[PDB]
Amino acid sequence: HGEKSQAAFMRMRTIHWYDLSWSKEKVKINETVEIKGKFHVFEGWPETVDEPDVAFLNVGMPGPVFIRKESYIGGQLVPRSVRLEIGKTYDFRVVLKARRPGDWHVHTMMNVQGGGPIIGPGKWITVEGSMSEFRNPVTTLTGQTVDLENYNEGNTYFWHAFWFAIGVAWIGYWSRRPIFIPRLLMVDAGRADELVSATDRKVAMGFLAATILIVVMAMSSANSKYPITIPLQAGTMRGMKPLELPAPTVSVKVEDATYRVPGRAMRMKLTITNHGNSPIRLGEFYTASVRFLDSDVYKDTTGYPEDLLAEDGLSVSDNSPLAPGETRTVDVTASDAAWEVYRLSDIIYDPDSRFAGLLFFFDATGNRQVVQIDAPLIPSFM
Amino acid sequence: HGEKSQAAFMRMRTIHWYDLSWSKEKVKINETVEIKGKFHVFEGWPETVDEPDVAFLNVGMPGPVFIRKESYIGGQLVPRSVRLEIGKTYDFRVVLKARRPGDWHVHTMMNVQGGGPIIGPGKWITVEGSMSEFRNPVTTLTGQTVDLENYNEGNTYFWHAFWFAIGVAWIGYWSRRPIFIPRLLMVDAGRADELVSATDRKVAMGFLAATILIVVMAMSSANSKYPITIPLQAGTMRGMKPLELPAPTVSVKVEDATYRVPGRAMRMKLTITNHGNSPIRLGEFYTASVRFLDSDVYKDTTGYPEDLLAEDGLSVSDNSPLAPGETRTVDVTASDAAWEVYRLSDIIYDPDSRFAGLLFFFDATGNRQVVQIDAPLIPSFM
Amino acid sequence: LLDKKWLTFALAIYTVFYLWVRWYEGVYGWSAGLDSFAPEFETYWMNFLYTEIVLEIVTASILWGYLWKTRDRNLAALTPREELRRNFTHLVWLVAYAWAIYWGASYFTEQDGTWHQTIVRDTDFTPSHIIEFYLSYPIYIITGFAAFIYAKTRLPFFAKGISLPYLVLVVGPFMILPNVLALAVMGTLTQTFYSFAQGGLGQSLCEAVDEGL
Ligand code: CUA
Ligand code: CUA
Ligand SMILES: [Cu+2]
Ligand SMILES: [Cu+2]
Ligand SMILES: [Zn+2]
Ligand SMILES: [Zn+2]
Ligand SMILES: [Zn+2]
Repeated sequence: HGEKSQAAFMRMRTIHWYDLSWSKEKVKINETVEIKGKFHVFEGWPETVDEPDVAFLNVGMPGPVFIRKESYIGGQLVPRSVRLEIGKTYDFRVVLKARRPGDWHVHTMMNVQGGGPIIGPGKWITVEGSMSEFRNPVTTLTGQTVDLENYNEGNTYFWHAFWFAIGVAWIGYWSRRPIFIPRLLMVDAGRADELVSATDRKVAMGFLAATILIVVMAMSSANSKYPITIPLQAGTMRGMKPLELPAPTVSVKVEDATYRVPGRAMRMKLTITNHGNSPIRLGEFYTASVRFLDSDVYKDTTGYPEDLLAEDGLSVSDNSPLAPGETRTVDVTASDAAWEVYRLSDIIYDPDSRFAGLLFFFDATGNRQVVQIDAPLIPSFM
Repeated sequence: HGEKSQAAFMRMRTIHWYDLSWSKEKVKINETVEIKGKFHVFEGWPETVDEPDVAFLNVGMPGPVFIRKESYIGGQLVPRSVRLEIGKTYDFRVVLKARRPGDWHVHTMMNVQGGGPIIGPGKWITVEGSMSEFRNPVTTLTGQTVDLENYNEGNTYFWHAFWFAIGVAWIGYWSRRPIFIPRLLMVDAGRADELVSATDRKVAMGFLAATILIVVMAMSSANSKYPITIPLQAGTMRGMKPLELPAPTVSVKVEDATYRVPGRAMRMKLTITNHGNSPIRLGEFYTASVRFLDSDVYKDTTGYPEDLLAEDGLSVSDNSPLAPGETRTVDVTASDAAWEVYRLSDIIYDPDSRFAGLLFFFDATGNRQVVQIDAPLIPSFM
Repeated sequence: LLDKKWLTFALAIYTVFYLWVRWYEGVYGWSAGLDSFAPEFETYWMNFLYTEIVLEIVTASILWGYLWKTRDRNLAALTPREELRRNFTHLVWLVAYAWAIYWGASYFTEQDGTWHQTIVRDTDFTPSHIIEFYLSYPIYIITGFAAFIYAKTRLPFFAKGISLPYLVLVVGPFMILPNVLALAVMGTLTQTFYSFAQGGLGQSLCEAVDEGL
C-alpha cells in the first residue's frame, strides 16, 4: 500500500528484492514472524533519488500492528539508518512480534534520505488473539525489567495534568473576577491599574517562584531516581557488509523492449549467451516486485504474494536448454494482470521510459544464475 | 571559440581528448559528418569544477549550423545528461547533419553540472548548399512522419495570434472611449462608477466566460487530435560503459617543469623508464587540445586542426630508442605558437600552477602506450 | 503651433540608429565578432566601444548642459497657452524615453539572451555586450535624464520639487545589473497628467463631458 501510485520506473530501477521468505502466514499475539531476503541497489539508480547514503530498513504496515523486535542488514543489527552502496546486494532479516489482531499486508521497505519510501513486495499476514495479551518486556542495564507498552505512562500523565492544572489555576484565579467588557472599559477612559494590585501581585510571584521551585525540585528528584541515563543513541551506521556474489555465467543483451498501450504485457528481445558449463534455461523475470515465471522451468514454493506471482507469466520464444558456449536471440514476453494491477503500465506517464529487472537462469541440476537487465522500454499503440 | 579565455589549468586538468577524427572536412546541406574520439576525465579534477555527476555531451558550434542527429558515449545513445566517472576513459561519437551554408569551427564539448563548458579541440568544417534544402524528418510511434524544421509551426502561430488578438480586442473595446485625462478626473472630484456599466459589465463576463470556454474546448480538442502523448523524457543516464585500457608499459616521473615568461614553450625533466619488451620512443605530448609531436617519431594523419598541431613541436634531449628494462632522465621541450595563441601561457594568472597532459610512446613496430603526467609547472622570468 | 512632428524625429532617430546597428552586428556578428583574440575584433568591435563611451559622455554633457542652462528663469508668469505646448513636448521626451527603453530593456537584452545560447563568451565584451550594456543602456538613461530635466526646468508643478516617482523612474536603471523598479512611470504619468490640466482642466475635462464629448 503506497507503491502502485508511485512512478513505475522508480519502482523498477531503484531496489530489487529477491529470495524473500516469511516464516509464518498466521500468527498469534506476542508471536514472532521473521522476514528474510536480499536486495540489490540498482546500478542505474535514478537522479532525483538521493543516493542511499542514509537509508533506513523499515517495515510497511498500518502502524504497530506488529512491533519490530530486530532487524539485520548483513550480519549486523540495524536500529539506526545505514549507508548502502549503489551496485551492491545485501541480505536482510526483519523480526516482528504481533501486536494487533487482524489482517495485515506487511511489506519490507527502505527509507531514503532525500525523497522516497522504497516499498518492496507486500505479503498478507494474519494476527489472531487479543491486544490485551501483548507484552513488550525489556531489561535495562540498570537492573529493572519493564513493559514498554505502559512504561512511564502514569508518570507522563501526572506531570502533564499537574502542569495543566496550574495553567488552569492561574487563569482560574483571574476569572473569579469579570474578564472582558468591564476591564476593557476601565483601561479605556481613565487608567487601568485599579484592575490589579497585591494581593494580586503577591499571587503573581507566588506562582512565579513556586514554578521555578517545583521545576528544579522535580528535576533533581528525577535525577535522584534514575541516576543512570544516556543520550538518545543515533547516527548512520557505515560499513554495511554486502553479499559476495559469484560472477554470473550467462550474459544477456536487450535489443528493443516494448509494451502495448493499453495492455498487460511487456515484450523484450534478448540475446542470451551461455558462458560457463551446463545447459541453461530461463526461469524468471523479476521486475517491480512482480515475478514472471516459466513454469515449464521454475516453480515458486516460498508462497510469494499471490497477486505478484505470475505462475506461467513468462514465455520465451525458444526455452530449450541453451548449450554451454552457445548464444541465441530469443523473444520474451512477461504477461500478467499484475502488470496492470500494480500499474507498471503507468510507466507511460513517467519522464523516463526505461525499465530494469532481474532474470534468473537455471541449469540442469537446478542451480541458478542471476543477471540483471535494464534498457529503454518503448510503448507501441498502433 | 570560448576556450582561450578560460583558465589555462582548467583546460589542462579537466578532460583530455585524443584519437579525435572527423569523417569529412567539406559537406553538402543535409549531409552527415561524424566526429569520433576518446576522452579521459583527469584524475586530479580541479576543485571548483563539480565532479561530472551530471555532464552532457554537447557540440561546440554557432547554433544549429548543424543539427545533432546522434551522439554516443560508449555504445549507448546519449540524449540525456550522463554520469561520467573521474579517472575513466570513454569513446564518444557525435553525428551531425548540415543545415547552414558556411564555415564552422566545430568543437566537441562537455557540459558540466556545477560551473563550466569543457570545450575540446575545434575543427573547421564547411557546409555548401542552401538552407532551403534542409530537411529534418522524423517518424512517430503514432504513424505520422513530420519535418521538425516546420512541424507544428502554423499551430503555434495561430494560437498566439488568436489570444493576442483577444488581448487587443479587450483593450480595443475600452479604448473606443477616451482613456486618461477625463477618466482620471472623474475618479478624482466625485465618484467614478459612471465610467463603467453594463453593457460594459456584460462584455466583461462575455470575455471572462468566452475565455474559460475557449481554453477548455481547445484543450480537449487538442486532446482529440493527438490522443497519444508522453511527458518530456529526462533524467541523467548512469552506468556509462568506460573503455578498458591495458596497463601502460612505460612509467614517467616529472621532476620540475618550467615555462618561460613571456614565451611559447614549456620544458619538463622526465625520467622515462621502459618496463615491457620493445624499444620505445616518445612521439607526442598532448596538453590542452594542443598536440606537440616529435616528427622524427610520429606524424599525424587525422587532419588534426592546423592551429593546434605542432608538427615537430616536441623535442627530447635524447630520443633514441629506450631499451626494455632501461630507464633514463631526459629534458623535453614542448614549443609552438599555439602555446601563446591558445593562451596556455595564461597559466601565470591562474591560482593553481599545475599542468597535466598525455604522453604517447611508440615502439619499433608502431604500437603505442599512453601515460598521463601531471605536476606543478613553475614560471621562470630571469 | 501646439505639438509638432518634432516627435517623428524622436521615433525615427532611434529606429534608424538601432536598425543600422542591427545591420552592423548582423554582418560582423559572424566575421570578427566570434573570436575576440583576432585583430579584426580590436577594430570592428573594440574601437566601437571606446567611440561610443566617449560619444555618450559628450552628448550627455551637451544635452543635459544645454537644457539646464536654457532653464526658464522667469517661469513665474508664462501663459497656459504655452504651459500646454511645453507639456506636450515633455510628453515627446517621455515617448523618446519609453522608445529608448524598449530597445535597451527588451530588444538588445533578450538578443544578448540568444547570443549566449549560441556561443561561449570570450570576453565580458561580446558584440551584443558592446551594444546591450554600453550603447543601449547609456542611451536610454541619457534620454531618461533629458526628460526629467526638461520637466523640472520647463514646467511649473515639476519645478520646485524633484518628483519622487520621476527621480525613481530615471535613476532606477542605475540599480539594474546582471550575472554571474521602472513602474514608477505610473506615478510620473499621473503627475504629467495633472501637469497638463492646470488651465486645460477646461473642459471637456468636466464641462464637455456633461454635454457632447
Ligand atoms: Cu501495503 Cu500491501
Ligand atoms: Cu568555435 Cu573554434
Ligand atoms: Cu538490482
Ligand atoms: Cu586525462
Ligand atoms: Zn500456504
Ligand atoms: Zn585537412
Ligand atoms: Zn550577456
